[PDB]
Amino acid sequence: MDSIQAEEWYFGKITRRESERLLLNAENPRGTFLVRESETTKGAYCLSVSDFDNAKGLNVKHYKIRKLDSGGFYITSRTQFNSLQQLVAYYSKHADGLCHRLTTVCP
Amino acid sequence: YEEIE
Repeated sequence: MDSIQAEEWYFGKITRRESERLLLNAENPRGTFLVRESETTKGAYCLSVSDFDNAKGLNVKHYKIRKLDSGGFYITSRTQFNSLQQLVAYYSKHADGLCHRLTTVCP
Repeated sequence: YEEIE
């Protein structure tokens, strides 16, 4: 039943303006992310995240999710996954030098 | 985009 079409972190194909408008919300907590379809990439996805600093405000970091033509995914040349979900779990409990461990998803 | 380092 768990289909990537209705994932808790899968909105689908959205514009870039609305994307930054969803993570750049004073109500969104620092750590909110969202996986959508590759708008500028090809046959790939894009995991975005939200961050907050005590100097300027909250910014939005975009982490394009790569995809191995063999059948895998990875946003860095060191860890690989067999499903966009696995990549969201590892980065959800281990920033691994990311902007912030995933804590919430986009509503 | 950013890079994991």
